[PDB]
Amino acid sequence: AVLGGIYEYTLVMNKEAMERGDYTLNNVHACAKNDFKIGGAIEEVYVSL
Amino acid sequence: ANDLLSKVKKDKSDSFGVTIGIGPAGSPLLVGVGVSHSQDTSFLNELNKY
Repeated sequence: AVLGGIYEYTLVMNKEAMERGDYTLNNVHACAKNDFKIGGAIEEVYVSL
Repeated sequence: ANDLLSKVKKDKSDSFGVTIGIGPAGSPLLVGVGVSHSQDTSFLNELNKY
């Protein structure tokens, strides 16, 4: 028989990572314009609107 | 660790006006018409979670 003994050691490591990203944008512009003018003159009646 | 965020804003604007002028002459006459309108809308919403 041999007299040696036992000496041991161990180590374990772990790591995890995660990232999430979400972005959105919406922009709508609406513009409407009109111009209407009428003219009437006779001689006697005058019409305008 | 978790993070949640949401911030939204809404804006709306509208305006219109009508003007009418009618007058017969020949006995001069005058008629005036004025119309005005304006509309504004604003919305704000913000959410945050951790």
